[PDB]
Amino acid sequence: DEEVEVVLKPEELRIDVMRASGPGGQGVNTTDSAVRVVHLPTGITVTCQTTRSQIKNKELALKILKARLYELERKK
Amino acid sequence: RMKYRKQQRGRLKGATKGGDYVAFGDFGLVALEPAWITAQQIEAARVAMVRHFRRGGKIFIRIFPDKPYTKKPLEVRMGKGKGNVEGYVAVVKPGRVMFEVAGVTEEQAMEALRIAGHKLPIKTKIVRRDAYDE
Amino acid sequence: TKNGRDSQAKRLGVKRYEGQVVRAGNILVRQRGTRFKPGKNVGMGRDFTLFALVDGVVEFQDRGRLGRYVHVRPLA
RNA sequence: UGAAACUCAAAGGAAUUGACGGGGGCCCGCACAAGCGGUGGAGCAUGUGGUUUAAUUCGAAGCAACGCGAAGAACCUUACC
RNA sequence: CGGAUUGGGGUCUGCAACCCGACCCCAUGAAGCCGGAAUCGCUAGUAAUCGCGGAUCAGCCAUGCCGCGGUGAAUACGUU
RNA sequence: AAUGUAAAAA
RNA sequence: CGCGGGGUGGAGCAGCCUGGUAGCUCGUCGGGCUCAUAACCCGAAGGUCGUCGGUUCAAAUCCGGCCCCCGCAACCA
RNA sequence: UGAAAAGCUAACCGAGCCCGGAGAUAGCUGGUUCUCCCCGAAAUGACUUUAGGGUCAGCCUCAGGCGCUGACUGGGGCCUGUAGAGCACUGAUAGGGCUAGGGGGCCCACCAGCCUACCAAACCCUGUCAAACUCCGAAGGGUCCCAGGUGGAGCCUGGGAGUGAGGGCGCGAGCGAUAACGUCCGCGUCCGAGCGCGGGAACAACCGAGACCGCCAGCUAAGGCCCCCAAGUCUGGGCUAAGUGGUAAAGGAUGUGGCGCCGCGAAGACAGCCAGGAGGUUGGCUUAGAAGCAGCCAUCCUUUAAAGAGUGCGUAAUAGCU
RNA sequence: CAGGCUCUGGCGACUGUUUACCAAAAACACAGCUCUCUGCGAACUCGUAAGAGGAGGUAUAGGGAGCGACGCUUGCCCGG
RNA sequence: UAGCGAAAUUCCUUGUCGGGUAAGUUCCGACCUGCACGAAAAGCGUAACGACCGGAGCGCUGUCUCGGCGAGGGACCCGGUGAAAUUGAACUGGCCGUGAAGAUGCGGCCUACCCGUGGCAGGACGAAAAGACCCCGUGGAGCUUUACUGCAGCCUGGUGU
RNA sequence: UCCUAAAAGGUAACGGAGGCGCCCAAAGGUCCCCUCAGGCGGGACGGAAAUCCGCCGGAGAGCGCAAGGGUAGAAGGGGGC
RNA sequence: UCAACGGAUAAAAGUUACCCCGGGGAUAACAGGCUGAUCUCCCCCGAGCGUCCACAGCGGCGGGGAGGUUUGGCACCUCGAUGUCGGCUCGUCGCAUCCUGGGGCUGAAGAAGGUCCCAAGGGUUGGGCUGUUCGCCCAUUAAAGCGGCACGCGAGCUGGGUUCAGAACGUCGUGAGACAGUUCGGUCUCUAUCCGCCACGGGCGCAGGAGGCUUGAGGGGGGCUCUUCCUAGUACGAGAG
RNA sequence: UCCCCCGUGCCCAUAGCGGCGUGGAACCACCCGUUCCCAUUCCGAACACGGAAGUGAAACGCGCCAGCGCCGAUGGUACUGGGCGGGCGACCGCCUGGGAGAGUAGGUCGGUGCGGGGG
Ligand SMILES: [Mg+2]
Ligand SMILES: [Mg+2]
Ligand SMILES: [Mg+2]
Ligand SMILES: [Mg+2]
Ligand SMILES: [Mg+2]
Ligand SMILES: [Mg+2]
Ligand SMILES: [Mg+2]
Ligand SMILES: [Mg+2]
Ligand SMILES: [Mg+2]
Ligand SMILES: [Mg+2]
Ligand SMILES: [Mg+2]
Ligand SMILES: [Mg+2]
Ligand SMILES: [Mg+2]
Ligand SMILES: [Mg+2]
Ligand SMILES: [Mg+2]
Ligand SMILES: [Mg+2]
Ligand SMILES: [Mg+2]
Ligand SMILES: [Mg+2]
Ligand SMILES: [Mg+2]
Ligand SMILES: [Mg+2]
Ligand SMILES: [Mg+2]
Ligand SMILES: [Mg+2]
Ligand SMILES: [Mg+2]
Ligand SMILES: [Mg+2]
Ligand SMILES: [Mg+2]
Ligand SMILES: [Mg+2]
Ligand SMILES: [Mg+2]
Ligand SMILES: [Mg+2]
Ligand SMILES: [Mg+2]
Ligand SMILES: [Mg+2]
Ligand SMILES: [Mg+2]
Ligand SMILES: [Mg+2]
Ligand SMILES: [Mg+2]
Ligand SMILES: [Mg+2]
Ligand SMILES: [Mg+2]
Ligand SMILES: [Mg+2]
Ligand SMILES: [Mg+2]
Ligand SMILES: [Mg+2]
Ligand SMILES: [Mg+2]
Ligand SMILES: [Mg+2]
Ligand SMILES: [Mg+2]
Ligand SMILES: [Mg+2]
Ligand SMILES: [Mg+2]
Ligand SMILES: [Mg+2]
Ligand SMILES: [Mg+2]
Ligand SMILES: [Mg+2]
Ligand SMILES: [Mg+2]
Ligand SMILES: [Mg+2]
Ligand SMILES: [Mg+2]
Ligand SMILES: [Mg+2]
Ligand SMILES: [Mg+2]
Ligand SMILES: [Mg+2]
Ligand SMILES: [Mg+2]
Ligand SMILES: [Mg+2]
Ligand SMILES: [Mg+2]
Ligand SMILES: [Mg+2]
Ligand SMILES: [Mg+2]
Ligand SMILES: [Mg+2]
Ligand SMILES: [Mg+2]
Ligand SMILES: [Mg+2]
Ligand SMILES: [Mg+2]
Ligand SMILES: [Mg+2]
Ligand SMILES: [Mg+2]
Ligand SMILES: [Mg+2]
Ligand SMILES: [Mg+2]
Ligand SMILES: [Mg+2]
Ligand SMILES: [Mg+2]
Ligand SMILES: [Mg+2]
Ligand SMILES: [Mg+2]
Ligand SMILES: [Mg+2]
Ligand SMILES: [Mg+2]
Ligand SMILES: [Mg+2]
Ligand SMILES: [Mg+2]
Ligand SMILES: [Mg+2]
Ligand SMILES: [Mg+2]
Ligand SMILES: [Mg+2]
Ligand SMILES: [Mg+2]
Ligand SMILES: [Mg+2]
Ligand SMILES: [Mg+2]
Ligand SMILES: [Mg+2]
Ligand SMILES: [Mg+2]
Ligand SMILES: [Mg+2]
Ligand SMILES: [Mg+2]
Ligand SMILES: [Mg+2]
Ligand SMILES: [Mg+2]
Ligand SMILES: [Mg+2]
Ligand SMILES: [Mg+2]
Ligand SMILES: [Mg+2]
Ligand SMILES: [Mg+2]
Ligand SMILES: [Mg+2]
Ligand SMILES: [Mg+2]
Ligand SMILES: [Mg+2]
Ligand SMILES: [Mg+2]
Ligand SMILES: [Mg+2]
Ligand SMILES: [Mg+2]
Ligand SMILES: [Mg+2]
Ligand SMILES: [Mg+2]
Ligand SMILES: [Mg+2]
Ligand SMILES: [Mg+2]
Ligand SMILES: [Mg+2]
Ligand SMILES: [Mg+2]
Ligand SMILES: [Mg+2]
Ligand SMILES: [Mg+2]
Ligand SMILES: [Mg+2]
Ligand SMILES: [Mg+2]
Ligand SMILES: [Mg+2]
Ligand SMILES: [Mg+2]
Ligand SMILES: [Mg+2]
Ligand SMILES: [Mg+2]
Ligand SMILES: [Mg+2]
Ligand SMILES: [Mg+2]
Ligand SMILES: [Mg+2]
Ligand SMILES: [Mg+2]
Ligand SMILES: [Mg+2]
Ligand SMILES: [Mg+2]
Ligand SMILES: [Mg+2]
Ligand SMILES: [Mg+2]
Ligand SMILES: [Mg+2]
Ligand SMILES: [Mg+2]
Ligand SMILES: [Mg+2]
Ligand SMILES: [Mg+2]
Ligand SMILES: [Mg+2]
Ligand SMILES: [Mg+2]
Ligand SMILES: [Mg+2]
Ligand SMILES: [Mg+2]
Ligand SMILES: [Mg+2]
Ligand SMILES: [Mg+2]
Ligand SMILES: [Mg+2]
Ligand SMILES: [Mg+2]
Ligand SMILES: [Mg+2]
Ligand SMILES: [Mg+2]
Ligand SMILES: [Mg+2]
Ligand SMILES: [Mg+2]
Ligand SMILES: [Mg+2]
Ligand SMILES: [Mg+2]
Ligand SMILES: [Mg+2]
Ligand SMILES: [Mg+2]
Ligand SMILES: [Mg+2]
Ligand SMILES: [Mg+2]
Ligand SMILES: [Mg+2]
Ligand SMILES: [Mg+2]
Ligand SMILES: [Mg+2]
Ligand SMILES: [Mg+2]
Ligand SMILES: [Mg+2]
Ligand SMILES: [Mg+2]
Ligand SMILES: [Mg+2]
Ligand SMILES: [Mg+2]
Ligand SMILES: [Mg+2]
Ligand SMILES: [Mg+2]
Ligand SMILES: [Mg+2]
Ligand SMILES: [Mg+2]
Ligand SMILES: [Mg+2]
Ligand SMILES: [Mg+2]
Ligand SMILES: [Mg+2]
Ligand SMILES: [Mg+2]
Ligand SMILES: [Mg+2]
Ligand SMILES: [Mg+2]
Ligand SMILES: [Mg+2]
Ligand SMILES: [Mg+2]
Ligand SMILES: [Mg+2]
Ligand SMILES: [Mg+2]
Ligand SMILES: [Mg+2]
Ligand SMILES: [Mg+2]
Ligand SMILES: [Mg+2]
Ligand SMILES: [Mg+2]
Ligand SMILES: [Mg+2]
Ligand SMILES: [Mg+2]
Ligand SMILES: [Mg+2]
Ligand SMILES: [Mg+2]
Ligand SMILES: [Mg+2]
Ligand SMILES: [Mg+2]
Ligand SMILES: [Mg+2]
Ligand SMILES: [Mg+2]
Ligand SMILES: [Mg+2]
Ligand SMILES: [Mg+2]
Ligand SMILES: [Mg+2]
Ligand SMILES: [Mg+2]
Ligand SMILES: [Mg+2]
Ligand SMILES: [Mg+2]
Ligand SMILES: [Mg+2]
Ligand SMILES: [Mg+2]
Ligand SMILES: [Mg+2]
Ligand SMILES: [Mg+2]
Ligand SMILES: [Mg+2]
Ligand SMILES: [Mg+2]
Ligand SMILES: [Mg+2]
Ligand SMILES: [Mg+2]
Ligand SMILES: [Mg+2]
Ligand SMILES: [Mg+2]
Ligand SMILES: [Mg+2]
Ligand SMILES: [Mg+2]
Ligand SMILES: [Mg+2]
Ligand SMILES: [Mg+2]
Ligand SMILES: [Mg+2]
Ligand SMILES: [Mg+2]
Ligand SMILES: [Mg+2]
Ligand SMILES: [Mg+2]
Ligand SMILES: [Mg+2]
Ligand SMILES: [Mg+2]
Ligand SMILES: [Mg+2]
Ligand SMILES: [Mg+2]
Ligand SMILES: [Mg+2]
Ligand SMILES: [Mg+2]
Ligand SMILES: [Mg+2]
Ligand SMILES: [Mg+2]
Ligand SMILES: [Mg+2]
Ligand SMILES: [Mg+2]
Ligand SMILES: [Mg+2]
Ligand SMILES: [Mg+2]
Ligand SMILES: [Mg+2]
Ligand SMILES: [Mg+2]
Ligand SMILES: [Mg+2]
Ligand SMILES: [Mg+2]
Ligand SMILES: [Mg+2]
Ligand SMILES: [Mg+2]
Ligand SMILES: [Mg+2]
Ligand SMILES: [Mg+2]
Ligand SMILES: [Mg+2]
Ligand SMILES: [Mg+2]
Ligand SMILES: [Mg+2]
Ligand SMILES: [Mg+2]
Ligand SMILES: [Mg+2]
Ligand SMILES: [Mg+2]
Ligand SMILES: [Mg+2]
Ligand SMILES: [Mg+2]
Ligand SMILES: [Mg+2]
Ligand SMILES: [Mg+2]
Ligand SMILES: [Mg+2]
Ligand SMILES: [Mg+2]
Ligand SMILES: [Mg+2]
Ligand SMILES: [Mg+2]
Ligand SMILES: [Mg+2]
Ligand SMILES: [Mg+2]
Ligand SMILES: [Mg+2]
Ligand SMILES: [Mg+2]
Ligand SMILES: [Mg+2]
Ligand SMILES: [Mg+2]
Ligand SMILES: [Mg+2]
Ligand SMILES: [Mg+2]
Ligand SMILES: [Mg+2]
Ligand SMILES: [Mg+2]
Ligand SMILES: [Mg+2]
Ligand SMILES: [Mg+2]
Ligand SMILES: [Mg+2]
Ligand SMILES: [Mg+2]
Ligand SMILES: [Mg+2]
Ligand SMILES: [Mg+2]
Ligand SMILES: [Mg+2]
Ligand SMILES: [Mg+2]
Ligand SMILES: [Mg+2]
Ligand SMILES: [Mg+2]
Ligand SMILES: [Mg+2]
């Protein structure tokens, strides 16, 4: 069989927010849109701060942590 | 299902037609308060009921969700919500009969019909069947 | 999101009510199809409009399966 | 100018006989050319490959295996089931 | 033309002809109108063609094989 | 108008 | 969240604008040349046209929604 | 002019300084001065390179003309598709009956049949949903006639305007998330302009009320009458023990009061308390094990006045205590 | 009065130049390479013009452009 | 293409591996899925040179653990002269409410004799500058081009000299 | 065109849904005639659906195109002029 | 297809980080506010897991709520200016408690731990990397809490980042230029009037004038912790502890 | 005044569907034929013309039946102009005037105007 999505279960990973880096002006300053999802069970992590939206950034990080975590488990 | 598209909200004025009487079954569950009950909420109660009396009698579901549930993806104002995020719901007004159980003992109907009441966003009540018919 | 359309209101309906004097040939009812039929001294135009052919008063009459009629009961 | 580790039981010269050459010369065989009829198409017969089967006995394999052992498989024959 | 296939009826061998014989008669009457790429045989009494016999063997699935005679051509400039 | 591995000489 | 383009035999492409007929190449399968395989020659088979719905007499072809691929775009604070 | 920064060209150079055109233009901002008296708006609609500007209409006001017509109201007549409800049309829908097509087995090859604790059209009964569904359908609104209605009513011509950001509240909808001092319409209302007066501690729009001036008079409105603070520590009957009142939800609990139905009890109840509390049985089935007592299936009789094929703990499984 | 030294990357060869008054640099400039115009009343620039510069120079010269010591090198495409 | 490559170019990214360190999002070596190097807007390399930018080590130290003391010129006090920006008027307190949603000024409560001097910077949405950002105006200006139209310049036929 | 739109008319939002920028010398005028969709049964090719006959079948057809209103006591189908 | 359909010309596109004027809190960016979807925490139900056993410990499907740290919605004061990240200095408040204190339960022998309840008094280290916040890491600790105060604090400081003018890379654009892409550079204003605060005086008062010596209403400061030794190698445990 | 039939209008299902019975003397239908008037996308089916014989089968008139369709109260509730109160709300309650849809009881196989022939 298979195992993929079972891992995206919340209590396993940890999501941090924080101010972005580089350009944004006063926006980047007082607006934290940096996101970093760490997958505690494996420690493997991805961080993202491309867009201006914390929600669109959390959305992305998750979607990439998936694929990385999926390959690890696939190799296993 | 089929219908068409997205539908206006509309209010939930007095529980006039909001209600009924026990159709089938030994007992049932009535809504004391108006609300939109979600698809999920419904199934939640159902599966609960069965899980309680495994290999059990018969659960009826007098209510049914056909109102589309619109919602916006965390934005502002162009167009109407792509909606359907919780999906669909049923207009339950005070009085309505929502679930009928049959083919079980009271202590089973009472318990199960109660457990279901815990999934519903509403104050509820469990009825025997008096006799009032038509 | 395409939908902002509509046509302008056509403002139609009965224009003169039952028991109302009418001059030579003034309009009495503007209707979508044949919600109403002609009658005594009451013809109708292309758009199914209903107008007086003589003076006098307007009276309505329901003829069931037949239809709803409107006519002018003249006097002079 | 000029090594080593490592590794092989050879590497190699000239000459000999033979086979081969999209090298040559001379020469032959229904080899091609000339010419007549014919398989490959169809139906059926017969052998073979394959698949199938309880078994479908086995051998023969380009030319030089395939109407070939079989110049006579109803049971005999018959090696198979 | 061609005679495959199928039905029906019958003879003979052999203890026995469902699987599996051969033949007869009636009926049934198939594809096929000269065959893609490719390929076989034969240089004169030869090819083509037409029959007859024999081995085997009860009978025969022989159009097979071995042999016999009858009618009887074409074409080889040349060796690239 | 290319290529045919890898076990044969008292 | 936007805008644009596309999902067609096993592979890659055509056909859709301007509805009736799904074509091209390789590959696949049968046969041939060869001692044999490749090449080459002869013959053949193979496609629910992303899925759900609509318009039509008729939908790969037109219209609407979902799904997947590609291209752009996401600025001032 | 510049070994290039758009650098420098008399202390500010993306085109210097002075003077002139000149009172450029400025649909923008600011400012606009004595007194009293009557009336008193608007923040809508249509079009607009229009949206913080205009044009017309609407609403204000003056002058002249008209004379019961105006709002509102009584009666009567017509038009209407809403709230409600309904399922007859369009669709939606849960359960069952019935029954085409599909699934899956026995039974097959000649195709046929028989089952089906499956999927399911049509049809039926049961039960239900719908802004863009209606067999039906109000209250109400609209308009004509007749009457009441002399009002800072109404109508006609004409001079003068301002206004074209509106805001909150109640109600009826869309949007929104049955969020927002959110938004967008409809009806009304108050603020705007009544930031004048009483109430709400304070507070445009909530409740009360429309300030011509004066009064060391009087009644009342909302609200309030224990003190700050006017006025009852008023009367009578209940409830609450939380400082609830002095401002939170599912959900919970032998808080307390009141009504009601059910059953038990002087042939002795509820509680507590003494005795048994049993027999085939160790119920049958699974499970390594499964002894009322994991999980699955379930309804015997006997000793009796009594004791469940069993309530909960407990042992590996017992016994045990209950 | 009067250098802290060393190792190792990036940019720019190098001395120079620059935003007088927030930028001295990896920016400009540079020697040097290549393309291109120009036969002399030159091309090019300023000027309505006369005229002037170019140059009292003549293709080893003069204008324009890009690259920027030096070393190695600098591929394919001429549809628009 | 050569060459070069997580780069003054790498989003994911602190990419992975190695060096340095006790520990390295930087640095340096290496690999190459180069979002988005690449060959005169030159590619790669290069001795020397640089008040250019990065990493490291030695040396040395009030940079620091973490401060102390001390000197002079102010600041303080007296004599002489004596400004400024700002300024509706002031008799100008704390909390919790409150209000146009951040109150010395309203409500309630609490605290408080009158006036100065030295010192601090939390508030007075403190001063300064009719917000540079952003939008609006059928405002302006500098700049570009295969935006429109025009002019210089140039080319060109006809004709005059 | 329909809904929102609160049973007069009107009525907003970057509210919900769909069309138009045509076409027809017959798809026009008139006179006469004619009445569908669909369901069951019967029928050679047909075949769920051509055409034929029977019965039931008030409008669920049709009206060039979106939608609504209307509509067979014709606006629908045919003919003569 | 005057289709921007009441149609400005017959005839028209970009760019400005070199920029400028008039205006607007009528309108964005910061902050506050309203709201609380997102966020953080708590709770109801109890399928199920934990040998047996729903809460020692845990909790599917779904439900209710608190808080106002994040992301966001709206556009209400503020565009005749409310300076914006980080660090530094100085802090102070909450408690949903990181440590020390107290306590119930435990699948608590002991030691150690799990989890809930009470409890702010005080405490809550030093360095590497990066502008960083955040985070990873080194070495320690009783512990290395979270959060409010305009994400406290620029008339206190810094100015690495972020937001001017220069220059460059990639990159888009014919171009001028452009980029929550990078890279190097780049001017933070001596005087405090009022409130508040830290100190120190002058005046008057305290119903005789004076020198000295006290009372304490009210208030303020401080409130941290570890390790080893004894009790005892005792209780406990097979032992290791 | 009455009854039968014929043509026509009105109310527009309580008139209709189906079931059963009934009349041809007059009326009406069908029936006879298609020369003529005229007619079929083909058929005298239909429309049209001449016309006895036959018939009440079909159609139609009349009447009885309720099974279907259609009509359908009363009481009561929903909702609701106007007035007032309550919950943060989603909402709820009172007063005054109005008041359905559904379902129930029950009704219905019609009623009537004019003209004409017939006893
Ligand atoms: Mg989970
Ligand atoms: Mg940065
Ligand atoms: Mg930038
Ligand atoms: Mg920028
Ligand atoms: Mg923000
Ligand atoms: Mg923030
Ligand atoms: Mg970013
Ligand atoms: Mg982006
Ligand atoms: Mg593992
Ligand atoms: Mg919901
Ligand atoms: Mg926005
Ligand atoms: Mg029962
Ligand atoms: Mg029962
Ligand atoms: Mg519940
Ligand atoms: Mg509940
Ligand atoms: Mg309950
Ligand atoms: Mg009932
Ligand atoms: Mg609209
Ligand atoms: Mg309309
Ligand atoms: Mg409109
Ligand atoms: Mg409309
Ligand atoms: Mg070596
Ligand atoms: Mg031969
Ligand atoms: Mg020979
Ligand atoms: Mg030959
Ligand atoms: Mg042949
Ligand atoms: Mg053959
Ligand atoms: Mg063979
Ligand atoms: Mg087989
Ligand atoms: Mg053998
Ligand atoms: Mg063999
Ligand atoms: Mg043989
Ligand atoms: Mg015979
Ligand atoms: Mg022939
Ligand atoms: Mg023989
Ligand atoms: Mg022979
Ligand atoms: Mg090979
Ligand atoms: Mg090989
Ligand atoms: Mg070999
Ligand atoms: Mg394609
Ligand atoms: Mg597509
Ligand atoms: Mg594709
Ligand atoms: Mg296709
Ligand atoms: Mg393909
Ligand atoms: Mg495929
Ligand atoms: Mg296409
Ligand atoms: Mg072979
Ligand atoms: Mg063939
Ligand atoms: Mg072929
Ligand atoms: Mg398709
Ligand atoms: Mg097709
Ligand atoms: Mg992009
Ligand atoms: Mg800017
Ligand atoms: Mg810009
Ligand atoms: Mg200069
Ligand atoms: Mg000067
Ligand atoms: Mg200056
Ligand atoms: Mg200058
Ligand atoms: Mg200028
Ligand atoms: Mg002026
Ligand atoms: Mg103007
Ligand atoms: Mg007045
Ligand atoms: Mg306007
Ligand atoms: Mg008068
Ligand atoms: Mg009236
Ligand atoms: Mg229906
Ligand atoms: Mg149904
Ligand atoms: Mg079937
Ligand atoms: Mg079947
Ligand atoms: Mg079976
Ligand atoms: Mg079946
Ligand atoms: Mg039936
Ligand atoms: Mg029914
Ligand atoms: Mg029924
Ligand atoms: Mg109706
Ligand atoms: Mg009905
Ligand atoms: Mg009715
Ligand atoms: Mg009157
Ligand atoms: Mg307006
Ligand atoms: Mg308004
Ligand atoms: Mg609101
Ligand atoms: Mg006031
Ligand atoms: Mg208040
Ligand atoms: Mg006011
Ligand atoms: Mg007021
Ligand atoms: Mg009094
Ligand atoms: Mg009173
Ligand atoms: Mg009392
Ligand atoms: Mg009392
Ligand atoms: Mg209280
Ligand atoms: Mg309770
Ligand atoms: Mg109780
Ligand atoms: Mg016992
Ligand atoms: Mg036992
Ligand atoms: Mg026992
Ligand atoms: Mg047990
Ligand atoms: Mg024991
Ligand atoms: Mg045991
Ligand atoms: Mg026991
Ligand atoms: Mg010296
Ligand atoms: Mg020196
Ligand atoms: Mg030294
Ligand atoms: Mg230099
Ligand atoms: Mg270089
Ligand atoms: Mg020098
Ligand atoms: Mg110079
Ligand atoms: Mg300088
Ligand atoms: Mg200057
Ligand atoms: Mg300057
Ligand atoms: Mg320098
Ligand atoms: Mg320069
Ligand atoms: Mg040069
Ligand atoms: Mg060179
Ligand atoms: Mg030349
Ligand atoms: Mg010039
Ligand atoms: Mg010139
Ligand atoms: Mg000269
Ligand atoms: Mg090149
Ligand atoms: Mg190349
Ligand atoms: Mg080219
Ligand atoms: Mg060319
Ligand atoms: Mg060319
Ligand atoms: Mg390469
Ligand atoms: Mg790296
Ligand atoms: Mg570099
Ligand atoms: Mg790293
Ligand atoms: Mg390392
Ligand atoms: Mg990527
Ligand atoms: Mg490239
Ligand atoms: Mg180039
Ligand atoms: Mg270069
Ligand atoms: Mg170098
Ligand atoms: Mg330098
Ligand atoms: Mg220098
Ligand atoms: Mg040294
Ligand atoms: Mg050092
Ligand atoms: Mg000193
Ligand atoms: Mg001093
Ligand atoms: Mg002084
Ligand atoms: Mg003071
Ligand atoms: Mg003050
Ligand atoms: Mg006051
Ligand atoms: Mg002072
Ligand atoms: Mg002094
Ligand atoms: Mg201060
Ligand atoms: Mg002050
Ligand atoms: Mg300040
Ligand atoms: Mg301004
Ligand atoms: Mg314009
Ligand atoms: Mg300009
Ligand atoms: Mg051109
Ligand atoms: Mg060109
Ligand atoms: Mg020109
Ligand atoms: Mg010329
Ligand atoms: Mg000329
Ligand atoms: Mg309409
Ligand atoms: Mg309306
Ligand atoms: Mg409407
Ligand atoms: Mg209303
Ligand atoms: Mg209305
Ligand atoms: Mg409505
Ligand atoms: Mg209406
Ligand atoms: Mg809507
Ligand atoms: Mg046209
Ligand atoms: Mg015609
Ligand atoms: Mg039938
Ligand atoms: Mg048939
Ligand atoms: Mg058919
Ligand atoms: Mg048929
Ligand atoms: Mg109809
Ligand atoms: Mg309508
Ligand atoms: Mg229609
Ligand atoms: Mg219609
Ligand atoms: Mg017609
Ligand atoms: Mg326009
Ligand atoms: Mg235009
Ligand atoms: Mg710009
Ligand atoms: Mg720039
Ligand atoms: Mg720049
Ligand atoms: Mg520049
Ligand atoms: Mg400028
Ligand atoms: Mg300005
Ligand atoms: Mg605002
Ligand atoms: Mg909340
Ligand atoms: Mg949450
Ligand atoms: Mg809670
Ligand atoms: Mg539960
Ligand atoms: Mg339970
Ligand atoms: Mg378990
Ligand atoms: Mg589950
Ligand atoms: Mg979960
Ligand atoms: Mg929930
Ligand atoms: Mg919730
Ligand atoms: Mg607003
Ligand atoms: Mg000011
Ligand atoms: Mg200021
Ligand atoms: Mg503790
Ligand atoms: Mg312990
Ligand atoms: Mg940085
Ligand atoms: Mg630390
Ligand atoms: Mg914040
Ligand atoms: Mg905050
Ligand atoms: Mg801050
Ligand atoms: Mg500063
Ligand atoms: Mg700062
Ligand atoms: Mg700071
Ligand atoms: Mg600096
Ligand atoms: Mg930096
Ligand atoms: Mg900086
Ligand atoms: Mg600048
Ligand atoms: Mg380019
Ligand atoms: Mg980007
Ligand atoms: Mg930098
Ligand atoms: Mg510098
Ligand atoms: Mg100083
Ligand atoms: Mg100071
Ligand atoms: Mg004194
Ligand atoms: Mg004193
Ligand atoms: Mg004390
Ligand atoms: Mg203290
Ligand atoms: Mg010891
Ligand atoms: Mg010991
Ligand atoms: Mg000891
Ligand atoms: Mg012991
Ligand atoms: Mg031991
Ligand atoms: Mg020990
Ligand atoms: Mg008489
Ligand atoms: Mg008479
Ligand atoms: Mg009549
Ligand atoms: Mg008769
Ligand atoms: Mg006859
Ligand atoms: Mg005839
Ligand atoms: Mg005749
Ligand atoms: Mg005649
Ligand atoms: Mg005649
Ligand atoms: Mg005729
Ligand atoms: Mg005819
Ligand atoms: Mg005749
Ligand atoms: Mg008769
Ligand atoms: Mg009859
Ligand atoms: Mg009849
Ligand atoms: Mg009824
Ligand atoms: Mg009633
Ligand atoms: Mg009422
Ligand atoms: Mg009311
Ligand atoms: Mg009242
Ligand atoms: Mg309230
Ligand atoms: Mg009714
Ligand atoms: Mg009924
Ligand atoms: Mg009837
Ligand atoms: Mg009848
Ligand atoms: Mg009569």
